Amino acid sequence: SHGPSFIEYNGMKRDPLLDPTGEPEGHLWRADDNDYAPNSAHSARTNAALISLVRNEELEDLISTMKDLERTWNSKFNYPWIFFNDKPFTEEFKKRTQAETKAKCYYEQVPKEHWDPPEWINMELFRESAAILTEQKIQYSDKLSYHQMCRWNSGMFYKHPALKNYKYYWRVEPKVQFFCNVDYDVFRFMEDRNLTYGFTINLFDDPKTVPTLWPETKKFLAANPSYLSSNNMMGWLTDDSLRPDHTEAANGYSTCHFWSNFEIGDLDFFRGEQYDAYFNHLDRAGGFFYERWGDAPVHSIGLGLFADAAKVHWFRDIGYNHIPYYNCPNSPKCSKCTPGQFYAGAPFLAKEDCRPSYFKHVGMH
Ligand SMILES: Nc1nc2c(ncn2[C@@H]2O[C@H](COP(=O)(O)OP(=O)(O)O)[C@@H](O)[C@H]2O)c(=O)[nH]1
Ligand SMILES: [Mn+2]
Ligand code: NA
Ligand code: NA
Repeated sequence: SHGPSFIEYNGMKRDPLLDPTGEPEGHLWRADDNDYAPNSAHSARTNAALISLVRNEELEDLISTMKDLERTWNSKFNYPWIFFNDKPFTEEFKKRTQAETKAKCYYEQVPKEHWDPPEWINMELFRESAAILTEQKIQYSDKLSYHQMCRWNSGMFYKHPALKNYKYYWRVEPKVQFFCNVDYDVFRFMEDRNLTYGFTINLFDDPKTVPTLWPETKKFLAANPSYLSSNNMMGWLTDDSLRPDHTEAANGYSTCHFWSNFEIGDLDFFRGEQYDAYFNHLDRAGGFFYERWGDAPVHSIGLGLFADAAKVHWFRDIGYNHIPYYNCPNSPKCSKCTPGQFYAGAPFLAKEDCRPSYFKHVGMH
């Protein structure tokens, strides 16, 4: 039912999001019988934050997103917002953001050492490969800042001092929508089940952004054979049954990834020996700059090799949109999205859904 449709892979045959979609099983922490007051010193909140790497110029789009996340979820639970930026935030940014939430807002700068390219990266080599990707890649002109952002999300956010006493994060981007009321504490849902990571959307990537990522990953694994987990996602990571030309073009990696603009995650996974050694290996290989390795494929590969796949969760009940893709469940808690409609735009977008592979090789849990 959740298998691939062919006409040429053409997306999912029958989207599970069409099924009546409710809450996960087990105990859930509710706002109506706990202390989730925004300024309570004895609240039911665990050590978690809503986080966002964002620019001053994206303020209006950030505010739209905050309104959705607050209305659907955080107005009841009042977890803090922590904003990150390589540059200082304006006073207008601080005032407008704090006005949209009863929770505490924090405003952090990314340190130069977590943002600047490392000393070993040759900037002339960067510029040469960037010019080629600019020429080849659809609706894409290269920016150094994009590479710095990918590297920051891949290896640096979990090392920021502001997050030292936090264990869980919910990553948020500007200009995204949330469609469904969520009536349980998602962070304590994660914590009580020892979950590592949560996603809403699962996509193919552009192989041109990651051609040596899998080769470099295999090198890392050969040097560290004890790191591979037993409940791993090798089948999903190496799948070639849906779009074999992607897997060939990315030299053994399917290119499928959790779409990282949305993430609910355990910071201590990424801080761990295995993942962080993987990041440092990739950092020294140079592909964050000489290629355009996204944090999504890097997170996805790291999770798929080093996490317990049983501890990765599809948040099917969180209605979500970052242009042009959707996770819209069939639930009376949702409005303003079409259940099971994966994309908005041209029909060639349908083939970008990788869930039929993920659900086959890993599952729908
Ligand atoms: N502070 C800062 N944030 C950035 C920069 N580049 C990207 N971002 C943020 O990183 C996330 C991803 O960037 P975005 O432009 O949405 O890329 P896309 O979602 O892949 O198109 C968003 O939350 C952006 O606000 C940057 O140079 N500085
Ligand atoms: Mn974005
Ligand atoms: Na309450
Ligand atoms: Na281009």
